[PDB]
Amino acid sequence: IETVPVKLKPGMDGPKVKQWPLTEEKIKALVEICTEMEKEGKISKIGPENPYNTPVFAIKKKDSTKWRKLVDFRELNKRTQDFWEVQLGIPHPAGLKKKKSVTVLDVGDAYFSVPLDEDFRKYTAFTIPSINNETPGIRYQYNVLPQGWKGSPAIFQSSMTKILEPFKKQNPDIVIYQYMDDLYVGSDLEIGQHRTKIEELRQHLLRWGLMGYELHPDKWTVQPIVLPEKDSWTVNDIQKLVGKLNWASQIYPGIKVRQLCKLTKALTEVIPLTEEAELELAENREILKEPVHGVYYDPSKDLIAEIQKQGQGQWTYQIYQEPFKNLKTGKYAHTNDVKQLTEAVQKITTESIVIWGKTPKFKLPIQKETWETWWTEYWQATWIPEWEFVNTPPLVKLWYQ
Amino acid sequence: PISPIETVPVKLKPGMDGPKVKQWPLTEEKIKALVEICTEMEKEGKISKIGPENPYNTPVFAIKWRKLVDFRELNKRTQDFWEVQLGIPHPAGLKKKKSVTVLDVGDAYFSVPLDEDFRKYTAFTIPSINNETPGIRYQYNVLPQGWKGSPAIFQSSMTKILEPFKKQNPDIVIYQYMDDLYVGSDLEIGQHRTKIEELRQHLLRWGLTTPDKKHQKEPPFLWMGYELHPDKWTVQPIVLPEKDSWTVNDIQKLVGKLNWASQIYPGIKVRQLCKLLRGTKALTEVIPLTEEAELELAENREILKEPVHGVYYDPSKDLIAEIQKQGQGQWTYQIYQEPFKNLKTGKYARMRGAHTNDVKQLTEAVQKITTESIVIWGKTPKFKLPIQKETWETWWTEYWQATWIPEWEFVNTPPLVKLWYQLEKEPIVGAETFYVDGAANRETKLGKAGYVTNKGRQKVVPLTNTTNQKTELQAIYLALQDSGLEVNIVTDSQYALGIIQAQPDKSESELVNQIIEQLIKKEKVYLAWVPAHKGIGGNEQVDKLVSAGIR
Ligand SMILES: O=C1c2ccccc2C(=O)N1CCOC(=S)Nc1ccc(Cl)cc1
Repeated sequence: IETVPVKLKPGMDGPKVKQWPLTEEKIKALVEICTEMEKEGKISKIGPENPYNTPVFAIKKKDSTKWRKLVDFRELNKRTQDFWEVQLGIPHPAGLKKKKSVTVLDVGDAYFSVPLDEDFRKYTAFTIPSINNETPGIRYQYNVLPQGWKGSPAIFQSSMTKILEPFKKQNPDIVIYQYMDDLYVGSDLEIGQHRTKIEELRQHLLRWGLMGYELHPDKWTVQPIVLPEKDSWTVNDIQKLVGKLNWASQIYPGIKVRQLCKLTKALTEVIPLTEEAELELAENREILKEPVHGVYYDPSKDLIAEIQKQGQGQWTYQIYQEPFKNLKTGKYAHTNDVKQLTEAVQKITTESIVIWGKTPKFKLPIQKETWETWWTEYWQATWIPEWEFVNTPPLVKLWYQ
Repeated sequence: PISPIETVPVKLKPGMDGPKVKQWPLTEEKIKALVEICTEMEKEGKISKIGPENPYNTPVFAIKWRKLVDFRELNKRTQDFWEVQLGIPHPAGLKKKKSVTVLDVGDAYFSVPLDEDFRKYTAFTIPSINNETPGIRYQYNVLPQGWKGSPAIFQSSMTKILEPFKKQNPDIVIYQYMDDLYVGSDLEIGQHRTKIEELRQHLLRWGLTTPDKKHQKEPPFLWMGYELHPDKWTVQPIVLPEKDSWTVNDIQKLVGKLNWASQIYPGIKVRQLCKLLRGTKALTEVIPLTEEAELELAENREILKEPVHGVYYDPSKDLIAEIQKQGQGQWTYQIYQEPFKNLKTGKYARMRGAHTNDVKQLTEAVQKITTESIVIWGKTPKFKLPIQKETWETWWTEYWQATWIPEWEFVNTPPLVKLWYQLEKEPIVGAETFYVDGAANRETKLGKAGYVTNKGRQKVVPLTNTTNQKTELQAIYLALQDSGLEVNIVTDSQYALGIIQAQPDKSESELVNQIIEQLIKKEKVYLAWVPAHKGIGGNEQVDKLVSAGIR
């Protein structure tokens, strides 16, 4: 009943983003989903007096047969921040990431309960397109907290807390974190025990409206830049070897590339290892597997993530706020480059969320057009991260093998 | 008439009030013309007389006699509506129909009500002989002619009106475009005329009049440059004039027309006609057509010699998209469902890369078509491409960029696509090793490019006007010239490495083109990178003598 007076940022204006062209089947899917939704009064038709728009996509449940409507509130979110972040921000517990097992529950189906501030519904306008633009296209707006909008959880906390309260008291060691449509609940319990506690939780939620994701963040480890062990180096081998050693130099204070250096010359020519040699990498090896010195998460400076294509279903990635001072770096491995990259992103984003409570902005090594064409075809998550397209500097790809 | 449809709530922008621009006296007859027109509309309900209350007024005037009301201020002050300009169906996406007929709505805008609470803002004044006499006050009761919101509220009004009929007649297709309605169906001449009368009547029930069978209108149709038959479509008829002298403007329009034709005409090219343009010049300047251009216009005229038509989309069949390499950087494609009954043609020469090769260009073209196929047909096409599925995997897999082509398959139509050279993955044995290096004085803009070898050799050719970068491609180039069929090269320039490591087969760069040409002559080339300003026996060495003086 009580509606929370949502108020856009001072000056800023509603979103006006074009609807991306959708395939026939997703349209059919959406027209069905939406006819149902308005039937149940969650959304309403809207006239041309509403100039706003947000893109909408169709995704398939959890690689199943059932379609799920997905709204792209990226833009609306950027213009509502102050509200969802500084206003009713949700605190991020550092404890989460240390737990043995974290389950991810989709609890977005609960927002449809709470009504949206009538005065704010207009900015949640969205369009269902049609093939070849033969029919004008169906325009709706939300009458209730929409799923992909950071405003919802912010507004739903009072309820969520109420809901989770009893369970939290009976399980004060269990950590629960909320981030856009999803609950992250983690414990140090043994698998079976944990899983029971999730079900026991599921029944609590059920009383307010309906083994999700098995996650083990404590077992997440750094992908140390690795130096070859070889056995008999050549000019080339050592050359490339100092190459990346130099790169690492720019990160990991203490890396020493000299000794190797002093060691005109043919490319194929093999060369003996120097007493001063082993000394080097040996120590360079020591560091590298250790965490960066001096680098720290700055809660006010958002995270940027890069991914390089190492070919062969292999993908390296780093996460950082200032180029080269990275908080984390890992790996990931019918499958296609775009299929895998879409998974790599979701994987990277989920971890990011667990750790810092926010998504990174991705530097995707692909063609915008190509990504925008296909990304939705393999996407499953309920959120969308900020991305951006770029070109993997040849040498980079190599220094992260 | 005036439709009984419910009105759309309108509003001015947050921090603004109605318009209040004063009326600038008109001439005797213009006054007379207005008074006539306004009385006529007034009887019809289109406008109304208002008391001196309405503090609002927007200028009005007449032109030879019709009435023009300038709405700039009301506009600027009104609001924003859902864009009406979104997307124009392409004819090639249309399903074939049996009977097609087009109805236009008379006085469309004036046929549709305007929000009551907003009518006061449209108030305008009919001036007396000069001024010095109040003046006839009028406000609008329906969508005024040049006011934003008319195009939008009308389209909305028309849709909601068309709704019920559509519901009661799902098999019938109706497309609204401005004052027009296009109506198709799979019925025979008699029985479709019945259904159209059932429509006109329905439409009149809502205040919209349409022309009767008598003065209707039959296919073909001329829409947005197309010619639309119920069974086939083509671009509007077009004649390439025969001329001795061609102005820039002449060739401008020509290039435009050609591009539009290539929507259905296969083989159209405009590269040689576009070159003729390159470079600042007045549109009246005559440009002599180069020899290629003269011929280009020839064939172009040839493929346009005979009318050509595209077929319509059959939903129950796959789309076959076919692509051909025509010239350099030029790509053409066709899309059909039955071997060679095209739905639409197309070309593609867009390549934003400074440096690029065929396999990327081909993939880019495929991407364009893919997306073009999505909006038009809502499904993705099967591709036939002039590239071996092997010569694609090789690339796909080694390249650092993420790709993905829809279901495709080889089609052998020369010229085929391939990598024109491969860089070695490992060093070469008994191959001269060239440590190349570049230099350049920022001031003076002069520099020197050279190399040193494990075989003792050394060079240092000096260059004139070049950037620090060019003294790097120039050197790696050098190394290529004086080297054997089989050589490895070491640079400190991730720039050159980057450009060269992605196997460019063409470039908008004089130098890069030569390097490519050279790369193709060799048999094994291995390129490597070292960090500059370390103690690398070679890089340092070539640095010493390349940076000696002028650096
Ligand atoms: O989308 C349109 C457009 C666009 C431009 C012109 C006419 C029509 C039209 O009738 N519609 C509705 C669908 O028409 C269809 S499916 N098939 C047609 C329509 C019209 C004609 Cl002349 C031939 C085939």
